Amino acid sequence: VLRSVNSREPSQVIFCNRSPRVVLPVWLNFDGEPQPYPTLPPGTGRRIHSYRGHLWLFRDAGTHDGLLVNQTELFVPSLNVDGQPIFANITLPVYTLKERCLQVVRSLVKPENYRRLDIVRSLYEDLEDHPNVQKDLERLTQ
Amino acid sequence: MDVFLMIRRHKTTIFTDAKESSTVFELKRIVEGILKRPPDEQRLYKDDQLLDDGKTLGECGFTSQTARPQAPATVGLAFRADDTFEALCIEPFSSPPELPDVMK
Amino acid sequence: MMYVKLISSDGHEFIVKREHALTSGTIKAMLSNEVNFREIPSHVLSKVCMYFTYKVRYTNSSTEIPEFPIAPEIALELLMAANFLDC
Ligand SMILES: Cc1ncsc1-c1ccc(CNC(=O)[C@@H]2C[C@@H](O)CN2C(=O)[C@@H](NC(=O)C2(C#N)CC2)C(C)(C)C)cc1
Repeated sequence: VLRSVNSREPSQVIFCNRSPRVVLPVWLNFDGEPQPYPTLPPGTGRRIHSYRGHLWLFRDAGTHDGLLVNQTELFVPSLNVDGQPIFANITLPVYTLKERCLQVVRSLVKPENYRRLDIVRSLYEDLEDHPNVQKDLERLTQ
Repeated sequence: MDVFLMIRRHKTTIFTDAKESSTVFELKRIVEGILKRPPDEQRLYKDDQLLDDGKTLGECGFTSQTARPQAPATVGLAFRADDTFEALCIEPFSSPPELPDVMK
Repeated sequence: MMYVKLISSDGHEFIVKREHALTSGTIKAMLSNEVNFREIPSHVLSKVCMYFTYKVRYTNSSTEIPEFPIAPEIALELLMAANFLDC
């Protein structure tokens, strides 16, 4: 259901990483599979060639935490007016306090040891249920 | 520009914001609204330094890039009982326990 | 402006805008002007209040968003408070 359209009309884009994370761009191909692209260090930019109708999302390359692009989940290159490229502004979301705590705890505890933590069973489940692109593709497809 | 503050006395801590261009006296009026004590019964401090009423929060070093929403600057508060002012006392927050083994 | 008072397990009294404390559905039910938290100490509840200020400031704003900082020593306890308060 969620997939790029094989339009064949070029569209130049600037990927601008305004987050403190290492960024992984992901293109959804014509069969809807996620294809990973080269990463962007924090604060850096890249001029890239894409196409109208194509779909992109953006993640933390290390943890897969979700990121926003022009204030939303998905980015679709549009028609270039006057030769100017489209701007893709990649930023941190305002995570809930709970999700931000889970990030920090995941980054300090090896996954084999989550069960040793002195917390209620459902938080162990929340820790093991880490961010992942397929999971989100289901949800967004809904 | 907004500055984000904790105003602290004893075991009391107020979270609020104010303009960089606003005055010390104006902050006392805020405190007055919340704790019901007039400006003449209040002293405000930055660390150990007493603050003058007519000076801006900016002049006294509270700037938008140091007094941040997620990490606000502390302003000390002392009250006058009867004739004289108590000394500045700010109760520290609790200590975190040791990191569990699995987090080391 | 309307304020409420949130009190930690060790007796620290935090005074925040009512709008900000309603960030939490659990706090909303405990009010509906003071709330006592018997399980949350001051080194955790102070950070909770800082999150309210951060969320309200940076929700729906295009000015680049900075990372909300959490020291390793307080992370486990803050997680449990966040789960209880649903925030
Ligand atoms: C250098 C870099 N850093 C971070 S991302 C990045 C980077 C590196 C290389 C590219 C090259 N462009 C592409 O791969 C674009 C992106 C996406 O729109 C798909 N794509 C294509 O060229 C795709 N081509 C096409 O759809 C068409 C062709 N040809 C039919 C028009 C294919 C070859 C992957 C099927 C784009 C971005």
